[PDB]
Amino acid sequence: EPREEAGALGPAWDESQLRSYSFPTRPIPRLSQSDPRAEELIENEEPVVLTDTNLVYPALKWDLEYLQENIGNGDFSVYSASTHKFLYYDEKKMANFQNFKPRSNREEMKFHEFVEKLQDIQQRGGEERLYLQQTLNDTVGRKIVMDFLGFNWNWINKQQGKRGWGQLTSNLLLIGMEGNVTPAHYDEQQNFFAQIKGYKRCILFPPDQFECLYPYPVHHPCDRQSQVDFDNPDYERFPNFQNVVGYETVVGPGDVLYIPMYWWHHIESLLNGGITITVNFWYKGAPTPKRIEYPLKAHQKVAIMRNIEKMLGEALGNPQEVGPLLNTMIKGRYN
Amino acid sequence: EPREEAGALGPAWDESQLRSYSFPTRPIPRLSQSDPRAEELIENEEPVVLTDTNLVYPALKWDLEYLQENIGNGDFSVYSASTHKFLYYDEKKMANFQNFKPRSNREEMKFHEFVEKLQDIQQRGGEERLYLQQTLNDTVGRKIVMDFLGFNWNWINKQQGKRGWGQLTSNLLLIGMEGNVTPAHYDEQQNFFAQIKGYKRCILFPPDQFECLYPYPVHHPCDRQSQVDFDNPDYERFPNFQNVVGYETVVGPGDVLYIPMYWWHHIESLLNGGITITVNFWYKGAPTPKRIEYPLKAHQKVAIMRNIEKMLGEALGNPQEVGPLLNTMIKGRYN
Amino acid sequence: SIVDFLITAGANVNSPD
Amino acid sequence: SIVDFLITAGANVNSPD
Ligand SMILES: O=C(O)CNC(=O)C(=O)O
Ligand SMILES: O=C(O)CNC(=O)C(=O)O
Ligand SMILES: [Zn+2]
Ligand SMILES: [Zn+2]
Repeated sequence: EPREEAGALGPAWDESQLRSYSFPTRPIPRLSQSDPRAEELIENEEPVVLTDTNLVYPALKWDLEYLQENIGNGDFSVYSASTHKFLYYDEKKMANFQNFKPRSNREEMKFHEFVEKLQDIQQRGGEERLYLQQTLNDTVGRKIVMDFLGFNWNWINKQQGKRGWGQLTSNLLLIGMEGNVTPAHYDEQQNFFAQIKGYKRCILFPPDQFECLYPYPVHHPCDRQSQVDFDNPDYERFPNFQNVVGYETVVGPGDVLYIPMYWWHHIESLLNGGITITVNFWYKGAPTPKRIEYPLKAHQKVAIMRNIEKMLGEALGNPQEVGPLLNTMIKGRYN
Repeated sequence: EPREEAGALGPAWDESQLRSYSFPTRPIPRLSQSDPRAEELIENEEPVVLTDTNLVYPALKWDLEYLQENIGNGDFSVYSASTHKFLYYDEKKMANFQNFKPRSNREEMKFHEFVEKLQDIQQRGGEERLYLQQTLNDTVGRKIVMDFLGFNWNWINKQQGKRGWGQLTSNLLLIGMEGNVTPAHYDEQQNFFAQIKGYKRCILFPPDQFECLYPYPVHHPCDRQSQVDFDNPDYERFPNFQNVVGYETVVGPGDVLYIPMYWWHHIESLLNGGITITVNFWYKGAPTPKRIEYPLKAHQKVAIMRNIEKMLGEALGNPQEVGPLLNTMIKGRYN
Repeated sequence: SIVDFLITAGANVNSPD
Repeated sequence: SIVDFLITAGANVNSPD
């Protein structure tokens, strides 16, 4: 259920701010970072919400005014859409699918321009939606540098070390409008997802649900995203979406969600909850083990399938020949 | 049409000795080895019957009496069946499919034992069928050595050299009963198929008909054989068998059929034509080219599909997991 | 070492970078 | 050289050997 805020502020959010979907879910555990069970979940690459890491404690004071005053004069990537769904797409792959027309568009702008566009949308009551999604880099102003340095590196560096992960590759700053949705997808890195402002409902699905979630082809710009429209699922094309079962939580300021590598996740900013702010922490996964144990884990089979698709696209010299060859291999032979 | 034998012997065979099938065919060209068109067909890896190679001229005098007197005291592999279909199967793969029960069985015996079993079947009017299929080796007696040495090595060595083929790997001696059928399959070597006694109807299908002919999985004992029962084709499982088109010929004594690598072939000993004798000449194909041209040839796509199946069987640690992974890759994604 | 080759992980994520 | 790897031909035939 919704957590009750300290100082008798009442529930932070209520069930009416969540979107309605076709599948059941069960809760992700919420634990203290000092809890042995939390350590066990991370070690076993299962999701857990940690409530008291202080991972981004200096950033809890961030709002638009503070950020605009201090985040510098760099360019920020801002996506715009006329739908609540901000489906990720890879611009380098759009040459493979000249028919793909994205529903959101990216515009580079300064942070004050982003705040002003937000304001102009609000005052005008327009329906346009904005989602800022920008890697934190060395153009940020001095106060953001000091905040960043004050993150809990002691705790997260120990996690990286304990799990055998590779390097931190980036920190993504995410600033969304109430009701924004990032559709279900999986990432090939480990993720500590640090909520700063507002509330996000996070629905995760394990790597073993691949067959229920129908990712796009690897060569498609929406590689790693589910083809299924969660708001209107097409059960004739995606019949096993009727078997999907999620793991759900709502994170608020101060919470950190461990999103394990390969785990599907659907993320939404609560309806009528105001803007949301998140900083994630992406780490490369640990090296492949010396001794492979059989049978393989689900995420290892996912990796195999990605590599088969990549190899065939390269070998056939044309991504579009991958599907026809796979169908020929299987029809009347394996199905 | 049937060739007319020299000395006014009439047609060697008639259309009534051919089995009836569901697909159309067109004829394989019959040419002289001196014909530039024959050289062009071989170079382009298309089938051709050569009528005057003298490839196995010393063996044209072979019959059972001669062979039994001279072929030595080695063991010969003899397959037995209660059906006319001698479907090839790989005994080393039978551990992958404990449910596979072959319809023919192999027995090792001396050549005179094979002749005597033939005779006992004849006199008794039984329905058992025998097919001898034995690699020629150094146990053969002296007269067979002299015959073998008198094959036209000058001509076939020049072919090997001109085509860039690798080594001769073996010569298979095939002795069948009238009406025996080897079901459709392809071989991964180049083949000069030298007819010695009796007549065989040879139906070939190009490598581009893979999708009409439904080979077994690579790990199955009948790897490289069509799953389709040509006598009773199951069009619900194998719908593209309704699109198959063959290239047909009947070879008799003195003829050589070039069966190019990867080409499907169905081979039958004519009904009521007596026993048949063939010696084939298997050569490894030429190395893979330095510069791959795109798009790939059909046989190159066949090679890719075999290697994908082999890799997945090895990577998943279990052949039986190959089909499920391929289906998961494709369903709702590529089909 | 075909298995090691095939289970090699990528590192793609939903990042603009 | 993934293409060269994948188009590598085998040499299996319908032989007892
Ligand atoms: O927060 C969002 O809307 C999307 N975030 C992610 O998918 C992520 O951090 O990996
Ligand atoms: O002659 C037969 O019945 C079978 N022969 C072959 O398939 C071959 O030579 O490759
Ligand atoms: Zn993500
Ligand atoms: Zn053959």
